[PDB]
Parts: sequence; C-alpha cells; structure tokens
Amino acid sequence: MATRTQFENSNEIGVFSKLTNTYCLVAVGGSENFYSAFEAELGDAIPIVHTTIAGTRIIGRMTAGNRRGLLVPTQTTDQELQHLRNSLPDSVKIQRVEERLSALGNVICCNDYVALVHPDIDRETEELISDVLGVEVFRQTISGNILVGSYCSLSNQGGLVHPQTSVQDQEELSSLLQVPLVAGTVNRGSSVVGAGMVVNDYLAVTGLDTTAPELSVIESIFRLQDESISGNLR
Amino acid sequence: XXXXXXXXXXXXXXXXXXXXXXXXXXXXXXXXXXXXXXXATKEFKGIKVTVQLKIQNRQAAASVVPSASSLVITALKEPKNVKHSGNIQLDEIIXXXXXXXXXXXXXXXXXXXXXXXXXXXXXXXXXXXXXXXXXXXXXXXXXXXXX
Amino acid sequence: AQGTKFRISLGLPVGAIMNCADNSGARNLYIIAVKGSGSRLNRLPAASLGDMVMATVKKGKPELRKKVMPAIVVRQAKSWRRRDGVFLYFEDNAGVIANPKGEMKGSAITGPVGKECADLWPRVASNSGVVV
Amino acid sequence: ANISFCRNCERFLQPPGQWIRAELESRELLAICLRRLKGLTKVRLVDASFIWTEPHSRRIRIKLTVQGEAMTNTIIQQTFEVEYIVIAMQCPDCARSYTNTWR
Amino acid sequence: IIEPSLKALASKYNCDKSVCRKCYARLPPRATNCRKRKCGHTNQLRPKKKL
Amino acid sequence: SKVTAVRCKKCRTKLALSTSFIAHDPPSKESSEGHFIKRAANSHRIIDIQESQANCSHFFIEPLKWMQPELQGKQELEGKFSCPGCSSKVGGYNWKGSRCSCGKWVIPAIHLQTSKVDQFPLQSTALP
RNA sequence: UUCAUCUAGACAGCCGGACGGUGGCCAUGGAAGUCGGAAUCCGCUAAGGAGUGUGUAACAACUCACCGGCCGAAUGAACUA
Repeated sequence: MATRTQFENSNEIGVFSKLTNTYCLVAVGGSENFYSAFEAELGDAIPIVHTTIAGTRIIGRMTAGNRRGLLVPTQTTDQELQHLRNSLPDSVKIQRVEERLSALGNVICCNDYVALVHPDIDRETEELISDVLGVEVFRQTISGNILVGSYCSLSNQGGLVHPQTSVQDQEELSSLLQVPLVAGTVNRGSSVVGAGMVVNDYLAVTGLDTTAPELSVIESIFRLQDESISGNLR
Repeated sequence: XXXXXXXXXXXXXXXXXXXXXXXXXXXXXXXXXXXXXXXATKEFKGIKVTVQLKIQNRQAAASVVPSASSLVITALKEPKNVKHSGNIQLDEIIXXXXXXXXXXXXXXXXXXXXXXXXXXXXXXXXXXXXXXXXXXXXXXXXXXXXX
Repeated sequence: AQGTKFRISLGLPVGAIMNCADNSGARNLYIIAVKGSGSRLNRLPAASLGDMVMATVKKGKPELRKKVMPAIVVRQAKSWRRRDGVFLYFEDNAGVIANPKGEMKGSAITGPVGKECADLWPRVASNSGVVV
Repeated sequence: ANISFCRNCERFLQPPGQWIRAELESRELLAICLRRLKGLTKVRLVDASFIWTEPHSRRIRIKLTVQGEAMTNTIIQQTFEVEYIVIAMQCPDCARSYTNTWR
Repeated sequence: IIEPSLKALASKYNCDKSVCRKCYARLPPRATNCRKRKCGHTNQLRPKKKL
Repeated sequence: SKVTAVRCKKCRTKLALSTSFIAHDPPSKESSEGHFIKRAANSHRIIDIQESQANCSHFFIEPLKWMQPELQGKQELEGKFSCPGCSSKVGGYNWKGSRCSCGKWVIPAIHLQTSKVDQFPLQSTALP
C-alpha cells in the first residue's frame, strides 16, 4: 500500500530505486532494512534486481522504463547490460540509448500509456521511445520546469505533480495524460515529488519523513487503499 | 483449583486503582471489579477508609470487611483535614462495638478488650465529655456480662 | 552530512570565483571555505568536484548578496583521475547553492554535472539534466 | 539583557570598556545592538524603533523586525519585542577611586 | 522488569560505596581513611549520592 | 463524527480502531501534577521543575486481541511490544502510570505512542 | 600525657526472639512503622516503637531499639612529637 522506508539515511527513494508493474530495480549499497521493504510486500510476483547503472547508484534517475521496456544510457557497461538481460523476464526489452541528455529519469516521465519528455530531446529518441516502450510521446513541460521526471510522479491511476503549479495548466495535462492529477508535497515539504517516491498499480513507497496528511494525498489519487485480528478481548 | 486472598483499601463509592495493578497477572477486569467493590461498599461512606479483602478464582467476587481495626469506630458516627474529632457516646454501644471487635483480640474476654477499641478510637469524644486514656481507664460497664 | 568520496585533484582554493549553475538568481559564487578541510601552516584550503563550500554571491539578485551560505561544486577545470583510468576535465568551474542539510534551493541546473557529485549528493542528481 | 548606566553623569557601558555618553532615547537604539549577543545571522534587522517605558522604571523595551526567512521557499517577516534591564554603577571617571600614576 | 531482589544484589557493587572528597576515589562504605597515597590518607569521606 | 483507524507506519497494519481511546483530555495545570517534579535523594527536595507539553502524545486503548500472546506469555508488570509485521517498537504496556506528555496519570496503561504511528479515518476519502 | 570501661562477663562478632488490634488515620494516581501533617493508645509478653535504619510503585525482606543464652581479658575517646 503506502509503505515508507529509506536508503542509507536519505529520504528519497525514486533516486535509488525504479519500481514498475512487472519488475523492480534497487541500488547495491543498501542495508537489510531497505531491501526488506520491497521483498516483504512484492513477494514473488515481480523480480527484484540489484543493479548499478554507469558505475552509479542513482539508477532511478538514470533509467526510464515501464511494463514493456527499459531504456539505459550510453555509459552503462556491457557487464551491467548482460546482467539485466538475464534477471529481467523475456517480455521486457532493454535498449541502450545514445543521448546528449544522459539522465533519462529526469527527462522521461512515463507509464503504460502516455509519456512526457523534455522539450530539448531530439527526434531520433522520440522514434526510439515510441517503438521500445510502445507509448505515445508528448513534448511538454510541467508549468515552470523542464525536468518532467523529477517533479511529476506518474502511474496508471493518477499522478502527483509539483506544488507550485497552476490549476489552469493541470487541466491541460489531465486533458493530455487522460489521468486525474493532484499537486502536493512529499517528505515534509519537498517540492521534488518524483524523486521522493515511487509508484505502480499495487504499491507506492515513499520516505520516512513523509507526514501523515501527505500520505493521505498520495494513496487517494493512486487509489491503492481499501481486520478480524484486531478486536477486544477482556 | 487455586485460592488467593488479596486485599483492598480506602474507597467510598468506587476506586481500586492500587488493586488494578494486582489484577494484571490475574483476571483482567475494570467493570466487574469496581462492581464487586460496589457490592462491598454498599451503604458505606465514601469519606472513610474501607479496608477489605477479596478472594477470587475465574472472576469470583468476594466482599468481606472484618473491621477489627478502626473501621468499626468510624462506622457508628454521623459524617487541611476533615476532622474525625468527635464527642462520641460510645460506652454503651462500645460494649456492643467491642463485642464484634473481640473475636480473638487474644485477651481474657471483654474486660481486657475494652481498652483495645478505646485507644483505637484515636479521635472521638466518647461518652460524656471525654472517653480517652484516663476517661476510659477503669471499666465498670458490661464487662463480664459479655463473657 | 558528506559521505565517502574517493580523493580527486583539488582545483579550487580560497578566493576562487566559480560560476553558478542553477537558476536561483545568482551569477557567480566566491569561495571562502571548504567544509572538512585540513590544517597546514600557510596552506590555503582547497575544494574539489563534490565538496561543500561556504560561499557568497558577488553578482546577481540583491537579496542573495551579502550573506554567507553553503554551496556544492558541480564542475571543475583541473583534470582528475577516475579509478577506471581516464583523466577528464570540464571547461569551466561551477557550483550550486544549498542549505546546510544538503538540499538545493534552485530548481534546475544548466550544463553538465560531474558524476562523482551525483552519487554523493542525492538532491543534485534529482535536478541534474546531463550527467557527464 | 543588562545595560550599565552612570546614575550621575549619564553614560552607557559598551562590552569591552567604553563609556559612550549618548543622548537618552534617541540613539541608544544604535548602541545596544552591538552589546546584544545576536549578530548578523538574524535575517535583515529591517526596522528598529523602541516603544515607551516609564522614566522612573529602570528598564528599556525595544521592538524590531528581522524579516529575513530561509524556510526553503520564501522570506516571511517576523515581528517581536525584547526587554533590557538597567543597572546603575560608578564608572571611575564619575567615581573618583584614587596614587602613582600622576604624570 | 529488574526484579528488585537482584537490584539490591547489584547496588552493593555500584551504589553502596563511599567517595573521598579530595581524590574522588571509590571507597568501601564502612571505611574511615582513603587507601591511596596521593591524597595523603585523608579522612574527609562522603557517602556516594543515590539516584 | 465517524470511526477512525490507527495504522502503523512502516508496517501498514491496523493496530487499533476507535471505540477505544480513554483520552483523559484535561491536564490538571496545578503545581503537583501538571508540572514534572524531580525530587532529591532525601528530604522531599525539589531540584527541577518542568512544564508539561501541549497535547497528550499517546493513545490509551483497551487491551486488544493481537496483544494477547505477549500478555499471556511471560506476563510481567512492564514492557513493550511491536507491530506484528516489522518488529518495530510502537508502544509499551505498564500497569503503573506514565501520565501523558502533557501529564495527568491514567489507570494501568496500555499506551500507544503517536510518534511512529498515525491516525487515518476509516470511512472513504475526504475527496479534497 | 590525661580520662573512661571490663572476670559482678565489656568491646568486636555469631546464634534466637522481635508478636497481636494493625494495610491505625486524615492527606494522594499510589504511602501498609520508614514521601509528609498531628495524635502516641490498647492487647499480650522474658522482651518488642502506632517504628531505628536499608529497601519496594505499594508490600514483602532485613537491620536497629528491647529480651535471652553462646565467647573469655582486654577496650574506647581526646591529645603530645
């Protein structure tokens, strides 16, 4: 549901992990407590992969992916590419992307159906995203920011956006993304909402300093909320 | 099975806060425990200390009050300190009060048990003016009639 | 607040004027200190790619000027040795300003960001466009 | 805080050793903020104009607005007032506490 | 949780001592003189403060 | 009003519902109970005075069904328990006291600390 | 150097007993001899405080007052250099 945990002592989970519908990715330098958050709740449905991208531990911001495909940047080595093609299932396709804009997570905000990309991305990538992910690509900015992946968490049900966002432009994106959108803060007043948390259909994991009113806004738009063991025995 | 003779102090209407910790390992209750205490303190004043004991097994209620201490001498009266200092007319009914009191007091009947409940009453006026120390030293009332 | 980072070549002493990569109104930053620096007689404490410096704004918005506030280096002109082998170096120096926790005040970063800064600081990699 | 004062000769003691004789309730607004523990860390000492106290009462009350906030987005102002305890003493110019240094 | 039969067993080794005023040494509670030489065998002893 | 639930942070398990909550709302504010008194070793001697906090930072609930194997097995007078899925210290049980942070007393106490737990409404969403 | 104790049994220690109204009463989340206020009674006793200290959340436990024997010639306090 709405579980909270943290990597080593940092609240942000979207930097250090990439959660999709059919798989999950985590960085290698984690404690036993951080790994046990995903293992206890995902179970054996989707494969959890320990990986690194380009010699880094920031794999949630370097990669871009959904149910059908994964996009990795150029500096990902052949040893790390061969490891991912084994642990992930045969349904997903992994493709290395030649970019000037290396960090694909900040650039691409995507789901099963509709993706928003950075406006200065080139045309040879727009052909590549739509054929790998199988997603319509729409060049658009969140009202004041070009980094659409960092400031806008998105799932299949809903999407949380940047707090300083006009209502007149949320109705533009909801017309475009075909999902309802709510603005808010995560991690006790951090405007970077896509890097603080992750989301798929059946799970959404955020930081430990996310307050209780903030957690209500998250699970509401994503619609992941829903007892005999509790009772009175005196 | 198992018997267990505990204790209970103070209270007028309901209380048992101190006892409440005693029922931790024992049978847990808040409703019937103050109700079984209410069956004990029924027609007993809430100002005065009511010392009792309760014996229980599988939520069993007990209400006994032996009153061999100052519980008797506070009962036969009219209700920085609420003064219990009264001129009590005890000496006639104190012959009846010592009769309930001296169940074993372990003395030679009433004549040596007419001084136990006298100085136990550490406040009252007794009969006439005073009824304490030298005012109840020599007992020439009832005495051997109770034996 | 600063985790483990492998030593790279020190290219920015006290008195350096590096650029300002973010969009918080400031134009350049003047380095006056390096957090966690050493101690040696007559030695200027020096910064590196990814260190945290105390810095003032010499040019930009007048609200940001005349106060000392911590900053994080994101580019460097002195060439450093990565462990995998290569010697690389950017074209100019750059820094972004931050709170002493390490969270960033600006919204985005223009220009590339060095990779050993994106691993060390979680907020800078969230706002980075291009990582090397 | 505590502020020293010449009862006879009307001077003010600065933290090290000074005895700046200032005009009463005109520019003592300016001589106090050196003695105060708080430095330039407080936002913008945007304004300072002290409010009236009784002239027989031995205390001085001041108001000020620091106005500079860094609560991650904005610069929201804040207004508050503090008080000062007047203490009288001797100031050896005005005390005559006399015998070698005659010069 | 501490079962105060065992708390009295441990306080004899920790709390029930005496402290010399000059050299701050830890002394037995029935002592009259401090056993060290760097305080000159002084006899100004105080009990150790209880918690 | 409506019934509410108290879900555990990092466990996401419903620890306690409403129809509970013996909230004891007023503190006393007087000098013997509303203030925190630290005496000395001897002679009833006050060394410290502490003012009580704003709101009672606990939830005093009835002993519930999931608490029962910790309360039957090794029954003691004081201790602590956890969520049944994360083993994190949520709240302690004590048959003595531990008034509130804000201070009264209670009864024999089953306190559920409101740090590292939170309270959500049991009904539908507010739909803001 | 000056006092004071002891074969008419000390000092030091060990062995027993220390009960009964009784968790006396107001006071309070709780106070049972021992956080505190004020009373100091009575039963039995060889002797035993409405308790001398240590302690417990509150008891308990133990120590002291007090009563007995067990032991066998030394012991305590101040001071001078």
